[PDB]
Amino acid sequence: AVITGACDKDVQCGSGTCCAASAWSRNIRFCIPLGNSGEDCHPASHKVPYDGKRLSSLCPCKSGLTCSKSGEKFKCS
Repeated sequence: AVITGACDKDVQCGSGTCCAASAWSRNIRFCIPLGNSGEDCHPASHKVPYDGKRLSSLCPCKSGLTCSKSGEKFKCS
C-alpha cells in the first residue's frame, strides 16, 4: 500500500505532532512535529488539535508556545 497520510485529525496523534502535510512534500500527512521556539508558524493555523481541516504544509506551534508575528511572518515564542 502507498503511504500518503497517517491521519487527518491531530486527535489521532498527540500534542506535539499534527496531521498536516510536510513542508518538503504534500504527500506526507503523518503525525509530524509542531513548530518550536523561533520556528515559523501560520497565523491561520489554530492550536493543535486543529479545530477543523486545513491542507497546510506546516504544523502550528507546539503545545505551550504562542504563534505571533516575529519578523516578516508569524513565529512560535
